[PDB]
Amino acid sequence: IEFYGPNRAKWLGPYSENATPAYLTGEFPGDYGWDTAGLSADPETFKRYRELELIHARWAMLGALGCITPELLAKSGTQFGEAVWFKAGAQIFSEGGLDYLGNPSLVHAQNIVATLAVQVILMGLVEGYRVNGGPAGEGLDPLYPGESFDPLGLADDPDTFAELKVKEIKNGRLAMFSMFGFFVQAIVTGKGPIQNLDDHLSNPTVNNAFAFATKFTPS
Amino acid sequence: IEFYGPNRAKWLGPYSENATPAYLTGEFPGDYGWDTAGLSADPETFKRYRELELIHARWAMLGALGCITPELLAKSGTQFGEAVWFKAGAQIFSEGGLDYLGNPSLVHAQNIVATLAVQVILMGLVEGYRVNGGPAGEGLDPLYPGESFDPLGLADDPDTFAELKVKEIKNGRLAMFSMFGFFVQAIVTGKGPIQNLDDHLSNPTVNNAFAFATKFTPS
Amino acid sequence: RPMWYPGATAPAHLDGSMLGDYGFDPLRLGVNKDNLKWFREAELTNGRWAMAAVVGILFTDAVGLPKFWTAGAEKYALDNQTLALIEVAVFAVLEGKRYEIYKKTGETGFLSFAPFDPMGMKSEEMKLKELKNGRLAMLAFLGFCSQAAVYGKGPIETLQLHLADPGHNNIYTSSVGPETAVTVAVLCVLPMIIEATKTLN
Ligand code: CHL
Ligand code: CHL
Ligand code: CLA
Ligand code: CLA
Ligand code: CLA
Ligand SMILES: CC1=C[C@H](O)CC(C)(C)[C@H]1/C=C/C(C)=C/C=C/C(C)=C/C=C/C=C(C)/C=C/C=C(C)/C=C/C1=C(C)C[C@H](O)CC1(C)C
Ligand SMILES: CC1=C[C@H](O)CC(C)(C)[C@H]1/C=C/C(C)=C/C=C/C(C)=C/C=C/C=C(C)/C=C/C=C(C)/C=C/C1=C(C)C[C@H](O)CC1(C)C
Repeated sequence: IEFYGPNRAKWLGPYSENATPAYLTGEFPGDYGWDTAGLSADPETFKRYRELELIHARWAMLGALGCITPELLAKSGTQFGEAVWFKAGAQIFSEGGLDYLGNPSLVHAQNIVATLAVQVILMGLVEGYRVNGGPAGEGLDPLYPGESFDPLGLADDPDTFAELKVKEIKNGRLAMFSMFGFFVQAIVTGKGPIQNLDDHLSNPTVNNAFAFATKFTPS
Repeated sequence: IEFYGPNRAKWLGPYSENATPAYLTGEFPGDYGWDTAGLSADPETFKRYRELELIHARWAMLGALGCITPELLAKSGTQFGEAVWFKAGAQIFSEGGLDYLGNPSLVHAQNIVATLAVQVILMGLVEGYRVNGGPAGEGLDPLYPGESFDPLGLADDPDTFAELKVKEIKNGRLAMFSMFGFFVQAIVTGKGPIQNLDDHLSNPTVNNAFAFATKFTPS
Repeated sequence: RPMWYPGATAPAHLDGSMLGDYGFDPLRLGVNKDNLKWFREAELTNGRWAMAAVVGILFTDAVGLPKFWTAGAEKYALDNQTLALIEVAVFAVLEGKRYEIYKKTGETGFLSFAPFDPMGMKSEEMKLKELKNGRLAMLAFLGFCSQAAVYGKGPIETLQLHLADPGHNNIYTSSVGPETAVTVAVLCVLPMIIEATKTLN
């Protein structure tokens, strides 16, 4: 319970090998000391990896919640068409464009190239202004700004803020691994991941994974 | 209109972020300052990238004109067999070898391994003599020699020559991107790129790209 | 300091220090300096939502869409039960900062991060201009709720029913009409009594 220090929860815990690599000893969230290949020995490259892992973690957490929500919402009390995240990307082609919430009173996007061009413009703008700063105060911190992106004001107390950092990083790692699981389920069985959830909860051991183990057999 | 200077046409124009990376400030053609990842920070590696990009650009421009010409010539008034660049490589196997121009009075290459061995010999010779120099004067410049490869003498006036450098680099970038387009059209639809041109000019919006968007669907 | 009836007094705590201070407080509500601190933003926010409601109430009755007193009655929207629970969480979150930013700074702003001015626009003597617009708008909203009342037509439809027409169909020739005449006659003679309170001191 001492991540910021030598007594962090190390990568093997009780098999910790307390001779840890000396280029990271606490002082940054998520430092769990698991460097078996050591591709981040250089400090500036290590900083790049911290920034890159933060970006990946936030994007993957957003994607993971985007993979949990719509299927459950269309399963409970709404209808989307194909709420499963496969053909949600092809809902613009089918009959009447991409109607949001499955309702012909919302977005109703007909042409995907317009979404395409506007998406490129907006994403270039926000990513450029993410790197070099810009609106809502010029960006002085590349990792965590501290400017008007926290309109609630939770970043006053430092140790709770650091705990929030560590929670953010751990959540991001879990999100990345889970989205990898989503992608592998997309490849192998190619069905709904929450359909997978319901089917495994209905079938705990009879259809586990290895009925779907003789599919990609070469011959 | 000031590529050789601080007032070059930067990668975003009036979204230029005039705080450009300091390891390139004009003085070389094609310097558009678009370094988002920064894989060419080292100067000798940057020189390698200039040389490599020049080689890629000239090779890709040669390939792009080689992808535009023969189909048009066989569509206008000549016949080649398969003028589309897919089976032009297999025209030596079909019935009577690779007859140039679609004429049994020209190259008529029967055995492809002879082309293979002579091509390796010639290409090793020309690439080795490209690196280290040799015939027609020893190579003193790896980027642009200035020796007897310009038999017309257009490299007298310096600023027009630099403009020619910039045109060459821009044409090469366009050629590389366009040849990437050719390869992707070879993958997805697998038909003639100029057949694609004619079909899209006949069908501007009914068969655009996304009829060919449900082909590589996993299941 | 132009008072609410031409030659008037000033109640002994409505001097000219407030913004829209036309010296009107006959029932002595804000006698504190602690509720003035609060009734000011009650005034500004109650008015501010109404200023944002008048635009919608006019456009929905200019363009088409079914009349506002039956707007949510029929609804092609989604899941009447739970979108109100959506309308609870974001709001309570937002209220935390509205009341918090009310507490920590002096009586002016509200948004989550700062006194909200992304522009360099007027933060000047013209806050009386928008509270003036607001106290106009609140009176404008009650009229529309009294048009969903007695006549049952919308704003612009009764605007056509009278406002190209003479004074033959107005308040006093309508259902709730004999009471308004009495209230007009009573309110008009009222400053004539308030002057008699303070003539005899
Ligand atoms: C449109 C212009 C645009 C520009 C100029 C940038 C620019 C940048 N982005 Mg951004 N982005 C842009 C659009 C978008 N980005 C993102 C999402 C991200 C993320 C998630 C991240 C960035 C990052 C970065 C930075 C460097 C990334 C890089 O080297 O790419 C090179 C990469 C590729 C060309 C593709 C790599 C694919 C990857 C290997 C996936 C492999 C998949 C897995 C193996 C599993 C696959 C399936 C499963 C089932 C096995 C750079 C500043 C990174 C960063 O800021 O790090 C500090 C970062 O982490 N961007 C999205 C969402 C789709 C965009 C949509 O338009
Ligand atoms: C036969 C002996 C031979 C020798 C010794 C050389 C030697 C050399 N060549 Mg040369 N070449 C030779 C034959 C040929 N070359 C070329 C074409 C080129 C080019 C275009 C370039 C060189 C370059 C170079 C130099 C370093 C390239 C390297 O590291 O390769 C390592 C690379 C590979 C083993 C293959 C890389 C493939 C690449 C990743 C393609 C990826 C494709 C795309 C992702 C898209 C694909 C499909 C689309 C639809 C998506 C090196 C001096 C480069 C240079 O001089 O830079 C300064 C350079 O730019 N050569 C051709 C034409 C086919 C040859 C035919 O015989
Ligand atoms: C691309 C995503 C990515 C990146 C850049 C990083 C980056 C980092 N991680 Mg990390 N991590 C990730 C995803 C990622 N992580 C995921 C998904 C998990 C959960 C499984 C973890 C779990 C983890 C732990 C437990 C620890 C780190 C640590 C580190 C740091 C040092 C290691 C290093 O140099 O990594 C460089 C990484 C790369 C160059 C990425 C290469 C990716 C290629 C495609 C190979 C991946 C193939 C993969 C092994 C096959 C199975 C995939 C499946 C497991 C998902 C560095 C900041 C250590 C640290 O000190 O934290 C700060 C540490 O103790 N990570
Ligand atoms: C392999 C081909 C290649 C190579 C080596 C370069 C090399 C260079 N380019 Mg360049 N460029 C290319 C192709 C290439 N270019 C193409 C096709 C385009 C048009 C899209 C451009 C457009 C471009 C601009 C606008 C600018 C540069 C710049 C630069 C310089 C600094 C960037 C750098 O370090 O690149 C290193 C590059 C590599 C290590 C190549 C990695 C390739 C792998 C496979 C990843 C590619 C995946 C790709 C993103 C996926 C989509 C492909 C599709 C877009 C074709 C450097 C000399 C900057 C400069 O200052 O010019 C001198 C600059 O401003 N380039
Ligand atoms: C309901 C919102 C509201 C609120 C909270 C306030 C608050 C305030 N106004 Mg105010 N005002 C409003 C609406 C409001 N106003 C409207 C709509 C008008 C135009 C008609 C005015 C016109 C006005 C003037 C001209 C003056 C004020 C002043 C004041 C301040 C001191 C007087 C006081 O103690 O009031 C406290 C009042 C309340 C707490 C409101 C209680 C609500 C009662 C209990 C119910 C009212 C219902 C009503 C009688 C029935 C509907 C009426 C309809 C039929 C016409 C105080 C900050 C004075 C001031 O200092 O200048 C700014 C002043 O001179 N106001
Ligand atoms: C550390 C280390 C160390 C040692 O030494 C070595 C090694 C081992 C190599 C290393 C490792 C590495 C790794 C593992 C990595 C991984 C990563 C990942 C997983 C990522 C993800 C990542 C992921 C991500 C970002 C994601 C993202 C996502 C997204 C956006 C999504 C989107 C979406 C949505 C919303 C929904 C819809 O409907 C669709 C989609 C489209 C789907
Ligand atoms: C810059 C940067 C920056 C940031 O930072 C990062 C990143 C983004 C990564 C980067 C990018 C990169 C890139 C994009 C690259 C690309 C390239 C290319 C496209 C190449 C091509 C390239 C291409 C090329 C050479 C080509 C060549 C070609 C050829 C020879 C051809 C041949 C031929 C012909 C004649 C005809 C016949 O019948 C057949 C064939 C066989 C077909």
